[PDB]
Order: sequence, then C-alpha cells, then structure tokens
Amino acid sequence: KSIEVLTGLDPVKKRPGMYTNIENPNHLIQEIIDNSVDEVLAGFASKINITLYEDNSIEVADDGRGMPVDIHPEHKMSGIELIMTKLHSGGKFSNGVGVSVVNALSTRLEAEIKRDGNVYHIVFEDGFKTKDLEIIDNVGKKNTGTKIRFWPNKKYFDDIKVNFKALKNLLEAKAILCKALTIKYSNEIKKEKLTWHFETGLKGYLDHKLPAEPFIIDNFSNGDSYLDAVFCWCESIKNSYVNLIPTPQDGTHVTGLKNGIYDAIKAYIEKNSLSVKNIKITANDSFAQLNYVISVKITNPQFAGQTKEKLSNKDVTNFVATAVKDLLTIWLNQNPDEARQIVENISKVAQKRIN
Ligand SMILES: CNc1cc(F)cc2c1[nH]c1nc(Oc3cnc(C)nc3)nc(N3C[C@H]4CCN[C@H]4C3)c12
Repeated sequence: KSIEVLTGLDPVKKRPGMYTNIENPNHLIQEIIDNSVDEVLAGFASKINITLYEDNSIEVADDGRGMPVDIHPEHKMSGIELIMTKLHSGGKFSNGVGVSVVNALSTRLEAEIKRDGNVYHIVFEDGFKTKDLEIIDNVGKKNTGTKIRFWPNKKYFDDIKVNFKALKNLLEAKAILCKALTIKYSNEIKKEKLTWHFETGLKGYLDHKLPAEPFIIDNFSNGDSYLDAVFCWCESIKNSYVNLIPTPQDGTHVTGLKNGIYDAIKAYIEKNSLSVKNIKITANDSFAQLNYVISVKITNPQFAGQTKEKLSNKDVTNFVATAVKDLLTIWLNQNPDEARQIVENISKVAQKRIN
C-alpha cells in the first residue's frame, strides 16, 4: 500500500505475453477463477459455476457477496468499472495481474452482480465500458453473487479454443483443497457437465495416486491461518499450495512440514529406544522418502522475487512446524508398530548418507 499504481490497459494490449499465457484463453479463465476463489477463502462463496459456450465465451459465477459497485470518491466510477478498466499494482518499494487483463484481451465482457437486492449489469468492449452500470432486475437480499462472461480476442491468442482437459484437471485440483467448495462445469460445445465436491477433501488422494493409511491434518488453524496436509513415506507426489494456487518452488510452508516432521521423529527416537539414538539423523533424512500434499490458507501471502511461486512469510514456517510436530507425535504415540518402521527406514537413509 506504500506505492499504489494505476494505468490504462495499453501496456497489456501491446505485450499480452507479459500478462498471460497466449497459447489459449485458459490463463484468462484462471484470473477469473482466482478472484472467485478469494471470495470462497474469505468464507462468503460456496459455489463456482463455469460455462463454456459455443461462441467460445467463458462464464464464471459465484454466490459470494458480489463485486462492490459503490462510486470511488477519487476515480469517480464504480468498483466494478474501476477494477475492470485499469491495471492495478503496487508494493513497498520499487525495483495477481487482475481481471482487467481479461477485460483488455477480450472483445466483449459482461458482468452481472447481485447485491443489496439488486441485479447490476455492465458491459465492456476491448477493455472500455460501453454500457453503463444499471439495475436491470431485483432479487432477494440474500441472493448474492458475481458472474462474468467474456469473449477472448483472437488477435492476442494462438488459439481461441479452451483446453478443456487442463481446465477440468485444474478445477478438480481446487475442489480437492476446499471441502466447503462445490464447482460445476458445463461445456455446451461438447455437451458435458461435471460436478466436483470433495466432502473429505484430500482423504484418499495419496492412496489413489507408511503409515498404511496416510496421515491427515484436517483444517488446522491459528487465527486467520489454515492448514490442510496429507503425507506418508514410500519407495512420487510432492505438491504444495498457498490459497489454492501451486507453489512449484516450495517455501516457508514446506520448510514448515519438513521441520515439524524432523522434530517429531527426533523427539520420538529420544523418548523410546530402537537402537537408533546414536545415528546422526537430519531433517533431510526424515524428509527424503516423504510423499505429501500441503495446502495453507493465509491472509497476505508474500512470495519470492516478482513471481508467486515460493511462499516467503517468515512466520508460516513455525506455524506449520509446530502443528505437524504435535499432531504427528500424538499419532506416533498410538501407532507403535508403524512408528518403529518409519524410524528404521529413516535411520537407513541416514546411514547410507553417512557411509
Ligand atoms: C466469478 N466471480 C468473480 C469474478 C471477479 F472477477 C471478481 C469477483 C468475483 N466474485 C467476487 N466477489 C467479491 O466479493 C467481495 C465483496 N465485497 C468485498 C469488500 N470484497 C469482496 N469480490 C470480487 N472482487 C473485488 C476484488 C477483491 C478481490 N478480488 C476482486 C474482485 C469478486
């Protein structure tokens, strides 16, 4: 918030490849999903509905509070227009892109917002408003939501066809990580509907893709920070997420799982026996054969460099570590035969490193 930056859309139209992946419009669809996901994470949306039409438009709808429409004092336009028609960025010092990138790279965009008993409607073309915000209908006060339909512009894309298969993979991936979410998908070209809703979240996922029944951390929290995790050892899946988006280069949340596991194995070796007390085991050793998914839900996810691929928040590391240690120790201290096996294989990895 120290520096706030506001431009028009020309830099996006001039270098589309710096604001999206231009093979197809999927990344644009991702921008819209991400916003609707932020409304799920804030506790207000439970439903994300996606439609692919035969005219090659894409519609995404949620049942959240609805994108605000109040007039900005300084900019003299509604929230929906302000967010759609200008590039928003900023930070702490100089030297995610926003839905305006989708508006910019689209010949047409329509927004329907339900709030405060009103159905609002607005239309853009090539990133400029062309039909004013207007109340077109009325509705129950608790009938709320945001719905965006957009028409990707062929001049900015190698192909206007949506890659359906990757879109489906992505939606499933997200529904897995948020049990309070139900995602629906309708492809009117292929005549195909899907519904993803995972009541037990990640349960069973590792099994499908020691302990024999993998360990699950189920919605652990400290204030406005949430942790879901599943892991086991094996002879491979190693996925981590922040706010439902992959962190292919790990970070503080992973280091958190790593340290929390080490601490748990080290303490258990110390408090038991197993002829392993004299083996110099490392965090790396107890992590070596670990298969897991960890998914954290935090307030202001800070990342590495200028990209969003490695979580940096220096206090997530001990948020995860402490939780993993406590939960895993409890489990170790009620599963004797398997603890012993986990410990032994870990010692084996350590001895092979030392030799
Ligand atoms: C496909 N659906 C969809 C699509 C979409 F592009 C945006 C929203 C969207 N649904 C939304 N719901 C809310 O809800 C809010 C209401 N009030 C406040 C203060 N914040 C969020 N806000 C929304 N906003 C406001 C901004 C805050 C974070 N992201 C921006 C987009 C959306």
